[PDB]
Amino acid sequence: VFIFDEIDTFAGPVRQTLLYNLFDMVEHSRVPVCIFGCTTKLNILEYLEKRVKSRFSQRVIYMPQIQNLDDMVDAVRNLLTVRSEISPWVSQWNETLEKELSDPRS
Amino acid sequence: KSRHTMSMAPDVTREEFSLVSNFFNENFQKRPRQKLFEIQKKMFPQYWFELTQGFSLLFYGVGSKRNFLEEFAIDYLSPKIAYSQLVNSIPCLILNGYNPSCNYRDVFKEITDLLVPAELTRSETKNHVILQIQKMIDFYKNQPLDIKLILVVHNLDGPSIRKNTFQTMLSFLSVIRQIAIVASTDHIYAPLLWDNMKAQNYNFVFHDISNFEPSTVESTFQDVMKMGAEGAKYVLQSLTVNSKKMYKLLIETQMQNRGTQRTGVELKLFNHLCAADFIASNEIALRSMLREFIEHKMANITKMEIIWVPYTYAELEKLLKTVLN
Amino acid sequence: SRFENKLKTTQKHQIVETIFSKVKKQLNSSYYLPARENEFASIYLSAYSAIESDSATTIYVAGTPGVGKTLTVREVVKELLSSDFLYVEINGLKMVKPTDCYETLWNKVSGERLTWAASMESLEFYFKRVPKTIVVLLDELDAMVTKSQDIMYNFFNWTTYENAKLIVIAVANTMDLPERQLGNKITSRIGFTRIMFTGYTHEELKNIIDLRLKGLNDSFFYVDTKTGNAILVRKVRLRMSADAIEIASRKVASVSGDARRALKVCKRAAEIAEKHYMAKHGYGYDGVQTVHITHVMKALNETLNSHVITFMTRLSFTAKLFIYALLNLMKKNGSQEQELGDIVDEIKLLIEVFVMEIAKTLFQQGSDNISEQLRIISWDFVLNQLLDAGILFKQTMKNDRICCVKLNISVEEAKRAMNE
Amino acid sequence: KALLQKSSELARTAEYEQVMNFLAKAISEHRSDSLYITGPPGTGKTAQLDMIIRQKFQSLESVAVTSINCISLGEPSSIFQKIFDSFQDLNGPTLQIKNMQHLQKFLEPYHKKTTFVVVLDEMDRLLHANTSETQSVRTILELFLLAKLPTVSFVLIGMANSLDMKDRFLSRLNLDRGLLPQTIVFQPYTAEQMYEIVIQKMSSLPTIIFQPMAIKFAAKKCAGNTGDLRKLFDVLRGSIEIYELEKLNYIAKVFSKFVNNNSTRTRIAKLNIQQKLILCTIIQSLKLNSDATIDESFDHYIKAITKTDTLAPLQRNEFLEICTILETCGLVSIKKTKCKGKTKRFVDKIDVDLDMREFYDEMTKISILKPFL
Amino acid sequence: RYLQPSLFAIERLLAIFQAIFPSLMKANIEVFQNLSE
Amino acid sequence: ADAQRSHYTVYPEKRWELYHQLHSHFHDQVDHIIDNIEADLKAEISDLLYSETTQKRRCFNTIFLLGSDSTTKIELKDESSRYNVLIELTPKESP
Ligand SMILES: Nc1ncnc2c1ncn2[C@@H]1O[C@H](COP(=O)(O)OP(=O)(O)OP(O)(O)=S)[C@@H](O)[C@H]1O
Ligand SMILES: Nc1ncnc2c1ncn2[C@@H]1O[C@H](COP(=O)(O)OP(=O)(O)OP(O)(O)=S)[C@@H](O)[C@H]1O
Ligand SMILES: [Mg+2]
Repeated sequence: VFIFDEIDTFAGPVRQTLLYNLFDMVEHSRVPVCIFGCTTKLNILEYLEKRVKSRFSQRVIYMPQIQNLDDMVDAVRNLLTVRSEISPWVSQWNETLEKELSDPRS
Repeated sequence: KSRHTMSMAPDVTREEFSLVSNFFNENFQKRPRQKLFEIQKKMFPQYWFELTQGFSLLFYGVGSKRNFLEEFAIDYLSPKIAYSQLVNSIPCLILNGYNPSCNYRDVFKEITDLLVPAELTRSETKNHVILQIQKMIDFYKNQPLDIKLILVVHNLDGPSIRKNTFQTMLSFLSVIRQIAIVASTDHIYAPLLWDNMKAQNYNFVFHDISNFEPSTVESTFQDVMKMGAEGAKYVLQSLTVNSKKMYKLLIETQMQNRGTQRTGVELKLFNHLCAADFIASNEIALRSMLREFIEHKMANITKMEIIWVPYTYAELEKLLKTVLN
Repeated sequence: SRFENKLKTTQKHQIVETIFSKVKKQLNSSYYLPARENEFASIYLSAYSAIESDSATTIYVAGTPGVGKTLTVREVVKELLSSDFLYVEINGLKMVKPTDCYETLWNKVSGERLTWAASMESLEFYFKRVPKTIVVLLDELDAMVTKSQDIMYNFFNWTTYENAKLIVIAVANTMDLPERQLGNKITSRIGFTRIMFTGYTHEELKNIIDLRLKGLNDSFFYVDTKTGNAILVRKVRLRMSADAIEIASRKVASVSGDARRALKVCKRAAEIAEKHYMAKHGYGYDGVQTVHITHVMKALNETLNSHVITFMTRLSFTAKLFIYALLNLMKKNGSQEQELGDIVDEIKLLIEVFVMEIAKTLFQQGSDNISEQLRIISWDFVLNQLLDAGILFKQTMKNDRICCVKLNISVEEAKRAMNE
Repeated sequence: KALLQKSSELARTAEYEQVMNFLAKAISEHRSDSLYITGPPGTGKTAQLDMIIRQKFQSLESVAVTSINCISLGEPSSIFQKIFDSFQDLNGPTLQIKNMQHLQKFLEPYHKKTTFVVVLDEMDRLLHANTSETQSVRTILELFLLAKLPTVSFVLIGMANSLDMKDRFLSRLNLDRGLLPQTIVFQPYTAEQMYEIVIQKMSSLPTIIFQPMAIKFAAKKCAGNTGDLRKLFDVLRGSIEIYELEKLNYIAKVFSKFVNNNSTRTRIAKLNIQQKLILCTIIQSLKLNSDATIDESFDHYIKAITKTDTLAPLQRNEFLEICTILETCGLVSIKKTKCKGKTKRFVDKIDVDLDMREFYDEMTKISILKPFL
Repeated sequence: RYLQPSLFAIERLLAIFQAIFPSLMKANIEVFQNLSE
Repeated sequence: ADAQRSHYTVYPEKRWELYHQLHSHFHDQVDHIIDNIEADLKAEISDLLYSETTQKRRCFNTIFLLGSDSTTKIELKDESSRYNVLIELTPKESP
């Protein structure tokens, strides 16, 4: 498994060699591989040239965002709530959390 | 702005220029030139006497001094001083300043080998140039006073010697008593080169020599528009025979109307014109042997789709009657 | 060679070979050709003559990537092993420095490691002295041309020696390459063979798919109903609708004519039906099946459709507040490139031209003790967030007022996505 | 039928007669004429001198005259190393091959006093090397100086493509100095000396080696822009396999590859009527002759399609794919050009190989682009 | 007097220098000395 | 002939004696005065470089040699059980 952070900087103008070798390893190698590019430059596909993009399997996946106000409210509830029993305070602590969270005027 | 220009001049080829130039510089003012050369010959004992005092002798004046320095340094002085100290005579190290390829490292690598390698000075070789010459200086303060070397620096305002890290290098050489420094400059702003720091190290004295010499060697590296209309004059002499004809049809209607943009021709009709005389098959076969006129910058294009020749009105009819015909 | 013995491990716990697993095994890009059938001969008959006559020639082929020129010349030499030569894949892009290919050649004649300098001396000493057979592939020639053409002159000057036992095969990106990068002195040595490779056509793009689908199209699998494992309790079949394969062909031949792009869009569309089949029954990982036309409709569109429009409407408020200010200046001035201080000048002005509960929060997160902010809250943050997203672009200056800002996506779609 | 055409693909020239006059002292062991041999490219000129010296060495007295190729040096030392390789000896090499004066010590022979002439192959790599009047012209200057007093002189034979090199010489050197004078050129042989060599290179003659007037036709209608007729027989050797593949026919096959799409196959590239619309959209954006982005084109594409409602406005992502359909046929090229705000940043500027004259014909047949013009 | 200074060339100095000096001077060797000083 | 090559080396009184007894005798008075200021400049740096015991003792001692010709050489004390080194930095070596 390949883990690539900031693969856009490898996608420079001049050489692009290292991308070209791993993407051809998809095509021919008996060793099963998988490549994982992580970046933040959105239109990553135009940054590549022609001969590398044809090696590429073209499948990108966009990462989601918090699209509604209710979503992160649901997230912070799952974030702060403890579910496993450790402390005597826990059952008291869990209902204090949501009571602040359920009230929209809190 | 009707200006007469060097393009509108009766030009002269390569062999025609240099031969008649060689006629003047060896026959114009020959009698008074050696008549000057015999007059200044009596100053030669005076230079010998002052040069024992370690004085950096500097020659200014109009005209080239290159011939005069080489007579004065080689034939006159360098065996005269060897005879007066008492065996090979004193080594002469000239420096051609008009040659731009002079560096500070290479000439000083000659110097420490010209001077005595009495110690392991390669141990101090590690910019150690000012460091290595400083260890040379203080040792030379306590040596017996005699000249062992005379160096000549022609054209001290030259393109490489006038660089400032090289100038200070020569400054520390001149304070040493064992070497005599006989140099010449030609610039009118040559005393801009030195402050009272360097001239303290230099103790320059000055003498006029004006023989109005032509500077044969010193003209070679220099260039003007004598040295393109003349550039593409030679490429057409070695090509295919069809390119002569398609340039002839090019040059006619481009001179039908200086040779500027407005006299030029459109690409479509010129394709049809060079299709009319059974020359151009199509656009690609036209353009490919037109890129060869483009690659050697023999024609221009601006925007009709105007291709025009960048040579003058007078030049194209010269290109007509001589090389095309 | 060595370590492939060490790349093997033992415990392989019975991986589920589902219905669409056996498709992707042959839909792998590895394993006579229909489309470039006669041009295979045009290479080979150009190659067969020089091989059996001990000469030195040059063969120049061009074309867009995805047309088989990586493939076809491998099929040339492959049959030739049956009937005197040393095969090397001198790839251009697989060389780190351009001079490093020189090391390979001197390595691949005797087995010595010498410098790029010392190799080409003995290479030149080889190519004009040996009494009397080398096949070399100079792939992806855009890489080895870049510096000063002194490398490229060598690779064809060796061909000129009549005592040079070498056969070169150049494969480029464009036919134009010895006319817009090289000199004419190389262009004399390149020859005028110039075998052009076009794209593929959509009829042949059907004829390339079924070569992978030879023994598996409309065939039968043996399946247990409990694990989803398929074997070449039911005995099920799986069919491929050829019209959807056709509409895959009529797009890829239209835009690119690329043989990887045709296979991979079928490969992407194959796994869409894989997860929907796993969604309905859940066999995990431990009557008659098909692939609809609706799969390749999505996956071909999945090559096209974006998200920056969906990204922009799912951004923060002050992000959408920022761009709406930025288009306001671009229709005020018509200069498409506005100074950064004027934007901060505008977002102040776009307040006073619920808004107060906004304007309280927009410059301080509540807090009477620490209010009175000049520029807005997290203004460095959203401008950094719009920068690394690629939507915006900001030139570098230590002044944080007169540094110019330029848009990077089309401003109309920025205007259009703002409307939501 | 193969073995007659298997042998097809492989004193002799009428230029060798010139150079023996130019080497008139090379058989009397004296210093010959002054040899600077130039040429337009492809004219056989590399192998031309190689033909002479190989005929010289196979003919010729002690025999040692060496030739080295100036390709991978950029520097004037190891040439004087390679003349030492004909000696098979051992010495202190580095200093002797570096300085002008160091070459002079190297020119005292050992066994029988046969004079030496060097041959400098491909001199134009050092001519068209690093900056002229600093190193390379000085390198040119230093080699051509033959002021040595014995007749054992390092006579140069150097070669070049482009004929600017003589005017590059300094005015001292052009005063009849060294080997510069005899600027022996080689005009490209139309058919009148090169084809006849092909005749004598058909010594082993098959029966049907084709109507030779068509070979004469091949020579006459290739001599517009050419220099190498064996290589232009190597395009006959490809067409001679065409008559083997089918068990100037090929120049006809190769030019239609290049001439088309502007006249006819433009509409082949744009079977989509929207591809006809998007092609005129590019040229309407070319009024502002700027870095023609894919966005500024998309700007003019939307703001016109809202005025005339010929189609719905499509996506930018669709606009990405459709312009690449215009790309692979070879009409418009896309390059990542320069904008220098933050870093070297790459926006895409396009360029079209069509003219408005070849546009206006193919749009008056379709009145749906007529609103757009 | 407040603004940043303009750019010279050579001999414009000696243009102004010959004017403002107390024909009383003509030798310019020491004048060229003090420039690089 | 060779003048375009740079720096090629090659290997080709009743009154005046009364000058000779006067010139060097004068020059013995010159250089002896020259070492006087040379001993003067070397002295006044040396005592002032030492014996300055400040109380904070977390500051370097600086010395401004006004009016100096940028060539003033310095010698140092031996001062055993401690090495004392001299570093010079010319504006040519200040990039
Ligand atoms: N006619 C064909 N028959 C079978 N498989 C093919 C055919 N054409 C292409 N392929 C497959 O598709 C892949 C595409 O690679 P190629 O087209 O050979 O490479 P390419 O055309 O040189 O593109 P590059 O290498 O980036 S320039 C090949 O490796 C094969 O697996
Ligand atoms: N007249 C000829 N006689 C014999 N062989 C010839 C003749 N003309 C061409 N050839 C051969 O065909 C080749 C074509 O010339 P090229 O080598 O391509 O050009 P060139 O020899 O490099 O000269 P250039 O381009 O100016 S360096 C020659 O090298 C010879 O092998
Ligand atoms: Mg290859």
